[PDB]
Amino acid sequence: QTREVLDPIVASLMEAQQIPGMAIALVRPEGTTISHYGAADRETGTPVDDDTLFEIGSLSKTLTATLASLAEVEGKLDFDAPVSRYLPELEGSAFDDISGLNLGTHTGGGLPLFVPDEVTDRASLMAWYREWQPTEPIGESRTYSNLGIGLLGLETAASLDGEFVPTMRAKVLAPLGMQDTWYDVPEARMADYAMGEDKDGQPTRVSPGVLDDEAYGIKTTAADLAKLVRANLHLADVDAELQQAIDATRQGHYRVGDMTQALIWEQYSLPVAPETLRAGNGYDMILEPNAAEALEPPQSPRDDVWVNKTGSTNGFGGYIVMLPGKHTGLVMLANKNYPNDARVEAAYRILSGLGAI
Repeated sequence: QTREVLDPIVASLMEAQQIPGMAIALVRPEGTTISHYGAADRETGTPVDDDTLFEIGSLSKTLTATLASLAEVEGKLDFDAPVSRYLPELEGSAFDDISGLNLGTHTGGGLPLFVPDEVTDRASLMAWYREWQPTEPIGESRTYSNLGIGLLGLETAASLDGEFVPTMRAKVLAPLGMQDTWYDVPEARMADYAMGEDKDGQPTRVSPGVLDDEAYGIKTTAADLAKLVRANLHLADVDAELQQAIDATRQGHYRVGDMTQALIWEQYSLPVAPETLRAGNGYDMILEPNAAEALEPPQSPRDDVWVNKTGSTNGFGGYIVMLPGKHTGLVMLANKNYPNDARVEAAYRILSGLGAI
């Protein structure tokens, strides 16, 4: 059926990229198909199954974005407001002039990609935010940042008078039915925690770091992710306020060349050539600052677009594509950090093989 298009491509991908295991989820209007390939851990050879848990890296940011969007829908968070309104420990800093919307679109004034070594806890972090000097015109330039979305995670928790992880579980994960989604994987499920493989073939797992939960910390199953995707595609039964929150994550906020930056989500209009997608998910977009044009009346969720997000850790590589107009989406989790190029090619072949493009 569906699985005839998918199995040869995945096989080819895993062989070409030396991927121990993958878990894939295809979301269609007539149902969601889950598929498991290879081993959860190369050394032991344990198969990937329904319960297998994957690091999703920066894919976590879609969750963070969603919870931010819900606090907005509940009228507890204004995206246009200075971030210091909700984190008064940052009054007087650059964040009097930087908004939650900026942070959610990586247009917060040049905020760097990584958390500095100097920063080792909340106090030292807030301190650093207070000290930091913007290096790019706020709301005009895009630099992919963990400090940025990490801070939006903090701002959101503050505006909801709760702690991040429990709030996330209560307001987003539980209602979406995401019962296998963990920030800290419990001892009981450690057997189901896949082992990573880095690009030198060594086994890796993610270490704790500051802002990990907010920026890259989730471990989960392809099915659970498929619930988030199902909701974006209007294929799930979900609270009205939550469904508004999710939809707003897909609002166009900035034009960045061929890419439109939604709230975390990144999208390309259709039809789209793989090269556009390789470039948009490549070096010039991820690791350089890019001019960004504010879409002033925001722009509603589009039905003629390729929406995606990549995510990685040293040992895992995830990718999510959504076609809102075709009510189709794809989740590809792997326990190997393989190139974004390969992710884009695989996702593309798969989706045209099913005539969603």
